Amino acid sequence: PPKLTKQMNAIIDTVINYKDSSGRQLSEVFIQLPSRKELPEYYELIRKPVDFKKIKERIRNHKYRSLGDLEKDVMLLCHNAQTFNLEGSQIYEDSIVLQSVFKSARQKIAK
Ligand SMILES: O=c1nc2n(c3cccc(Cl)c13)-c1cc(C3CCNCC3)ccc1C21CCCCC1
Ligand SMILES: [Zn+2]
Repeated sequence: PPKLTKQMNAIIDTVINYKDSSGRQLSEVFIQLPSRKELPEYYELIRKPVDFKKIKERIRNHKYRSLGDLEKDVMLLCHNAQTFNLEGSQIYEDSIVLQSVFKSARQKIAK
């Protein structure tokens, strides 16, 4: 794979694998969106749905021109989680932590 592809895969794999001090993998709920037929209410509220599987697809298929474009999709995923899920819920808080994990992984891997 090209250098940018390896860097993006390392960044997103770091985010997906991140665990809190209890050993819980925070990305678990964000890997795969519920289907439109099972939870249409999600798609009525969230204009541009995205999950980590879709971000991995966009890295795999060379859709992100820059790390800024990848960051935009990660921040969109976290924005969608905060929009749909209750403030203070574990999912909402986890999405805030993952925004920080992404920024840290990006700085470490891309230098
Ligand atoms: O914003 C999200 N809220 C949610 N999800 C998400 C999945 C991927 C990305 C995002 Cl950004 C989300 C999400 C994902 C699931 C999966 C669907 C596939 N089978 C395993 C479970 C179930 C439920 C959800 C919520 C959280 C709980 C309330 C319903 C919606
Ligand atoms: Zn390729």
